[PDB]
Amino acid sequence: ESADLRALAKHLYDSYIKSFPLTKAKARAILTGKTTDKSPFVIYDMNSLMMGEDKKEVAIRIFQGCQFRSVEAVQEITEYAKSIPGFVNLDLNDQVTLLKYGVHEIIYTMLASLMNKDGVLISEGQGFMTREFLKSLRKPFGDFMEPKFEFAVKFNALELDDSDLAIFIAVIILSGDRPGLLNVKPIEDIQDNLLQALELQLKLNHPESSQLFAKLLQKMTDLRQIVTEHVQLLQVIKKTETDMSLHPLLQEIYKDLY
Amino acid sequence: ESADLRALAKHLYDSYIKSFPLTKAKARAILTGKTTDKSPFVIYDMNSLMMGEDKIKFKHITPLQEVAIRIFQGCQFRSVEAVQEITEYAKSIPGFVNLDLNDQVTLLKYGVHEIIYTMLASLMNKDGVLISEGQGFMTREFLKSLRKPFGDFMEPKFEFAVKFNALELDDSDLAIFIAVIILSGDRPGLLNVKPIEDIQDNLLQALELQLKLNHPESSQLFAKLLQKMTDLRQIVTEHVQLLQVIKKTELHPLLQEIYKDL
Ligand SMILES: O=S(=O)(Nc1ccc(Sc2nc3cc(Cl)ccc3s2)c(Cl)c1)c1ccc(C(F)(F)F)cc1Cl
Ligand SMILES: O=S(=O)(Nc1ccc(Sc2nc3cc(Cl)ccc3s2)c(Cl)c1)c1ccc(C(F)(F)F)cc1Cl
Ligand SMILES: O=S(=O)(Nc1ccc(Sc2nc3cc(Cl)ccc3s2)c(Cl)c1)c1ccc(C(F)(F)F)cc1Cl
Repeated sequence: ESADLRALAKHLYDSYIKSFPLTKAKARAILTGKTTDKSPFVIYDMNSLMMGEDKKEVAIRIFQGCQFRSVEAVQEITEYAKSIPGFVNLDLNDQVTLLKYGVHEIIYTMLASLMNKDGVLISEGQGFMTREFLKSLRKPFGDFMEPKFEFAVKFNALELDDSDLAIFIAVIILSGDRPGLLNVKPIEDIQDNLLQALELQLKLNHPESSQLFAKLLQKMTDLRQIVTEHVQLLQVIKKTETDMSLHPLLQEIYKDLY
Repeated sequence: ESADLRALAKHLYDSYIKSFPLTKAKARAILTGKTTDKSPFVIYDMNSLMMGEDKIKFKHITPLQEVAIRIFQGCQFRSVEAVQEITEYAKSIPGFVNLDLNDQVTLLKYGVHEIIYTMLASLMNKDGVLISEGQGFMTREFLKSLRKPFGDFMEPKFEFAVKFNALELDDSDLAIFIAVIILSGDRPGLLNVKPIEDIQDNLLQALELQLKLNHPESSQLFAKLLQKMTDLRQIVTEHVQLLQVIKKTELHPLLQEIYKDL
């Protein structure tokens, strides 16, 4: 059945490339040292932030940035989702349910690709905001990304590439344990096919990294935690920033995440 | 090597049997009614609680002196007994005692909760849980009928158990699974993660070979099981959220010293 699980991985890797413009391979090239052609502008203080304003207050504008991009992220993830075999064939309501709870877990997973212990790529790689600058922002804004860094650091630790992430992302989506799913069996039969394909994929692409499959699935707790904490932070600004205004798409996702 | 993995499983199984008298197989015999042994006193409401208190041994796990509070205390006591059993089982996991003394303390401090509810699932069915070595059976509704916040404590655990038992795992599977949980190299404060994750790998291969041979008809049981580790961490986190609600809205100092964790 290998031929089937390998062909499946092959298909997901393909859709993943067609759905996500900024892959890990590209982010790493910019973060390592291809440079010259891909060299990023860095923001580490209010000074450079201003000089880099060519690519409300500061914290609010940076936040406004994230939301717009997440919205964009949701769009891509939705597109990738309809490519996972069996997904569009499931009950419409559950498709929506899988997306509402899968989106943030996937966003921070892929966001790890653009991070390193020191910062994160922004504006499609055009820029790079240091971890410290972000942390100096007035709270609760300065407390938004730190947990993501902690996660990204431990997660990138696995040294996964895009083809692995392709399947892993698929697995996060087809989670039968989401709140409200009407039909759980059908969703789980798909995941069993994905988890299977992931394990094989991880054993073939990383023949030296022992129990990578088991180590990867264990990162789910970190994702869930980061997501919950995020949802909390959103509440604070929801009360302290009554003129914030959230995108409707994000408003629907945050509906019951608290 | 396959012979080593098969050996480690048997070893952990024998060790598990020694550390835990009330096995899952035996627990299921009592539940399904398929046993010649005395049926457990059922606690379905207050009246029966005060009733079967004698044979239920609720006087031995409770101070000299209301219900909700008293059942909660019973839980703590059984939990502490569990910790010791888990702690002795740890010693039997190859390499465990050879680790830094601090990491052992750490692995156990953060591991016991996950393992308690995992094992507790072996004494539960959709309607309730076996108690006191099987001499009792407290129903799910009675616990849920308890006043707030106490009635919110066990419900989450039932939802988990019902899904967990669907995996139809046996004591031989559970043994390796438990060990896997204890040897988690991602616990806060570990000083030397290398040897710890090295042991988990061994336990993970042993667990996977064990699942494949004992559950051939079950695809990805291994993966599915690993996912349950996520459900457990969730259950422990919520648990703490409820506990804090207690410490805030609540005694004997010396007694609290025994139950200063669980
Ligand atoms: O909780 S956040 O970490 N969310 C958040 C949301 C979207 C993006 S952008 C972003 N870019 C990509 C690119 C790819 Cl290829 C995949 C996923 C993403 S997510 C970023 Cl960098 C952060 C966050 C950090 C800092 C702030 C602020 F600076 F405003 F305080 C707000 C948020 Cl929401
Ligand atoms: O994709 S983003 O590059 N969008 C984004 C959105 C607004 C501003 S701030 C900004 N403020 C001004 C003010 C003037 Cl008068 C002119 C130009 C600009 S650009 C910045 Cl620096 C970035 C981005 C940056 C940083 C993060 C995060 F902080 F989360 F890491 C996320 C994103 Cl999406
Ligand atoms: O998080 S818990 O699910 N852990 C937990 C820990 C040990 C046992 S065993 C247990 N054995 C006995 C025996 C007697 Cl005679 C009386 C009460 C109990 S509770 C059980 Cl059933 C649950 C829990 C459930 C319910 C309550 C309370 F009823 F107080 F609300 C508290 C906890 Cl901690």
